[PDB]
Amino acid sequence: ECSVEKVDRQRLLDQKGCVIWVTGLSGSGKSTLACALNQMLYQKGKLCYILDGDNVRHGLNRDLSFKAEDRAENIRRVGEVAKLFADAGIICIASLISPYRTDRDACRSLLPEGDFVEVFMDVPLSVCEARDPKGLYKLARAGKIKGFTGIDDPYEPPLNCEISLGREGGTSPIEMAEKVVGYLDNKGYLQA
Amino acid sequence: ECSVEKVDRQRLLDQKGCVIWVTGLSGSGKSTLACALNQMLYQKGKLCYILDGDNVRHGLNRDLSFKAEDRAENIRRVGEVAKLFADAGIICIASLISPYRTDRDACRSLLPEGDFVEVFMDVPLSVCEARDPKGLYKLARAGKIKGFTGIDDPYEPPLNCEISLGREGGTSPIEMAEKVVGYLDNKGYLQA
Ligand SMILES: Nc1ncnc2c1ncn2[C@@H]1O[C@H](COP(=O)(O)OS(=O)(=O)O)[C@@H](O)[C@H]1O
Ligand SMILES: Nc1ncnc2c1ncn2[C@@H]1O[C@H](COP(=O)(O)OS(=O)(=O)O)[C@@H](O)[C@H]1O
Repeated sequence: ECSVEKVDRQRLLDQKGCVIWVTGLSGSGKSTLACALNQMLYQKGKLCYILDGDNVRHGLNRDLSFKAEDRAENIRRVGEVAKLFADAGIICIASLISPYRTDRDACRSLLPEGDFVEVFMDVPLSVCEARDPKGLYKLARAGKIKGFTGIDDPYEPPLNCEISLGREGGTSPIEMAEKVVGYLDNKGYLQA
Repeated sequence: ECSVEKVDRQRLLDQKGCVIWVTGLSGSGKSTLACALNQMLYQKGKLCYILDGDNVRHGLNRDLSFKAEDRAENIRRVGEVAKLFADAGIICIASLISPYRTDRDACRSLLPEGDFVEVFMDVPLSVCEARDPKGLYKLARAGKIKGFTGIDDPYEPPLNCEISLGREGGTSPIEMAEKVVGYLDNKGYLQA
């Protein structure tokens, strides 16, 4: 143990470290929400870092597939990394499909109460598939991708998340980010 | 890709993200060097974070043993995590025995040239064993620990590290940290 503590890092950054865990089907707007939130927090002088499922999967998790056991390990490792970022005082935004409740719950358990903010992109499959920005649903339908979440692999929504976004429609990435920032501000995470 | 870039995070923190990779036998002073450096950088208003072999091994790497293949994975994952910290703009201090050259070299390869500073605690086994602060060498001699680095498992020193510390003796953790801080300062890593 070193003399420099988490509260020292928070004092330096004037914010509190935490994990914003963004979960949802492909196409539910996780990544655009993460980017909008990051931009908004940056402009307020707060330091964020995004752990994106796809990106981490080309580095730390390059060894993992999409078999259920590998998704569990993917989520577990991201959870541990996010905890480290939080301990460093960073507002860490994890954005992964993260389809299994038990695995997201395990990530929550790694952190002190209040430090893990589960954010659900509450968007139905039909809307996600109509967007299909990356053509993944198209690929899954054409049979190229087996066991695609929402098609032939399960997504289990959060039963008690802190924030639920996107259900209404005609709500923008920026408006949704504003809701998250408002929540963080009220919970006291935006000042030491 | 989000609009907020690494240079934006560096601008916010007034420093450059990097990996300070501290390697050496058990008892060579890695952890006291890491703590002294962290304290010193904190007092200068710079944000550091220490990834310590033992600690990470109770979380992210809780699944790994000390078999050579598991040490390789331990090092590989820490290298990827340290890269993320560097990308976040943090001065990331990795402090692991990290005994194999090929594995440390692989971590170096993950980063742009200049962003990985390999620091060797150049302290002979005999001095490390005389210190034996945690009683590990005692345990290895008594046979409790098989394949202990330096005893019955190999340590391969860096052939071309940026900084080599501790060989003289009567050099303190703080004096050694000062040398590292001087190097970082001169390389420009302590300002945006
Ligand atoms: N079978 C699949 N299901 C979902 N995503 C997949 C699949 N195969 C490849 N991918 C890709 O992997 C990305 C999702 O990765 P993650 O967010 O990390 O998933 S997770 O389920 O393990 O949390 C998708 O954007 C997509 O690009
Ligand atoms: N066989 C071993 N060799 C070295 N360290 C061990 C061994 N077994 C347990 N340990 C513990 O693990 C710590 C070292 O872990 P690491 O720094 O992560 O090692 S590394 O070789 O894989 O990089 C030691 O401080 C010690 O507490």
